[PDB]
Amino acid sequence: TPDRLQQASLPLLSNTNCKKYWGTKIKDAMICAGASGVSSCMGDSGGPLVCKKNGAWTLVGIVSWGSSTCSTSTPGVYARVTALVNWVQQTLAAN
Amino acid sequence: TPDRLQQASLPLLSNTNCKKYWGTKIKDAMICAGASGVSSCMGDSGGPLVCKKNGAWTLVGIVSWGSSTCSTSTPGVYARVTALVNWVQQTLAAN
Amino acid sequence: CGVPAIQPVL
Amino acid sequence: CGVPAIQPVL
Amino acid sequence: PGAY
Amino acid sequence: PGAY
Amino acid sequence: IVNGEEAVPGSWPWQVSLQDKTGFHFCGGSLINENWVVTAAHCGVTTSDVVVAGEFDQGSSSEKIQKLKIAKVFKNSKYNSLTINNDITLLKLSTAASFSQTVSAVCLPSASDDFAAGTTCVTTGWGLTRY
Amino acid sequence: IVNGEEAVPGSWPWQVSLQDKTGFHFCGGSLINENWVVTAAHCGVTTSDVVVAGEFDQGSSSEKIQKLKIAKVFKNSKYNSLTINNDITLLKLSTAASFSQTVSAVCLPSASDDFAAGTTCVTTGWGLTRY
Repeated sequence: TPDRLQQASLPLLSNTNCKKYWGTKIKDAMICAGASGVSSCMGDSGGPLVCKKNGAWTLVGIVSWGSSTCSTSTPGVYARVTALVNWVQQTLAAN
Repeated sequence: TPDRLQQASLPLLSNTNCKKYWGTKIKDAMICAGASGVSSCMGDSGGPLVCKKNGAWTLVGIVSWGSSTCSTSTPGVYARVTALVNWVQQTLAAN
Repeated sequence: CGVPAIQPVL
Repeated sequence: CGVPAIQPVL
Repeated sequence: PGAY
Repeated sequence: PGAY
Repeated sequence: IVNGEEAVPGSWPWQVSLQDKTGFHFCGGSLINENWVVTAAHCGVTTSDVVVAGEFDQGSSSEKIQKLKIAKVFKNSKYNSLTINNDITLLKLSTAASFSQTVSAVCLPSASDDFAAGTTCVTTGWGLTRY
Repeated sequence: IVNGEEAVPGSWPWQVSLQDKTGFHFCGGSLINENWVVTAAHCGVTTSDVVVAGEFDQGSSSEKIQKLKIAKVFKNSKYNSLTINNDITLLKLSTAASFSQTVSAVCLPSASDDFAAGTTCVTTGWGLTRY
């Protein structure tokens, strides 16, 4: 929908606290963020959730799913990249 | 989840009446059914919704989406095949 | 098409 | 990686 | 809602 | 919820 | 399906199961002919998945199922991922389904078909029986 | 993104857009190198879609974007379509992205990385700004 690229700052939540919103839907390979007055939305899926580590932006989450209405008071759910990185390296390595 | 193939009878609803449940989410290329004490569920997506026409089972809907909890009092949403059949024939024809 | 060899039972 | 030529502004 |  |  | 019932085995001969390489059954589909399967776009089928035909019981080691490879995926391209609208994909099989008592096609409607509200139809599948 | 803000153009050089043949932008992705893009499994990418790199404004006719074809789709195969769990796919490009000021890679973490709750991160995209 917007033409120009948007961005937003938002904090990371724990799975445990994430579970207060989403219950059992929150799995290990997921990471929640947001619930801060901002929200990822339809169309953002697949995009990055980056964090600065030792001065370089690092891929921490992949936009996955969240509230149907993009509620800014509910956390968005991203794929947890640390949990999936071994898979990425194996695929790169073999391909 | 079940090992053996399941089946269920359910009625067709109008888009208009469907919209009472789902609002603006209901588009032309969708058809609702159910809200009858049965429900399609996660894992059923992609499968058939068939109706008997002149003695032959006809593909009327493709399991698409619905309630997150598979509520048997809310209609499931299927892709409306009549709306998409021209596309099927063109692809078959060209491929 | 649409006429199964084994009949569905409803 | 992770060091853009043009700096993000937050 | 949810996808099925 | 919903996919994004 | 929630609150459905077991089907008479092989009575819905066009129903197929979509399975990934790990063998997990993720989506259903319908044979429309020996060479093509219709399924949902949002199932996200790739040509590394397999179409299972003639199957009733997913437990089974003794059923004579057909495991068919997919040659090409055809996602409708009015498919709208934001709305899940136009949610249909065509799967072109690498090898043809072998039609039998338990494997056959469902018919397609005319664009012009009328299916009235109130009409009692049937939906089949291996999806969740309870949430 | 709802309640986000416009980014400084080209400041997130690894962000790409996934577009179908009709030109509709359906998902985002991140370049991890010149030859691979990471995106979500549920985006359902096929090799008939295109990866757009270097773009800021989707309105634009004068931007020097790169339109890259996809050679192969790699959906993770613990991807669970019922739960959307393990929602990652790798896209192997047919032609390499050309790295520049506006096109570059995001780093990947160690499996061992710790990202604490409370940490302020960034998410970018062309998704809905309002529902």
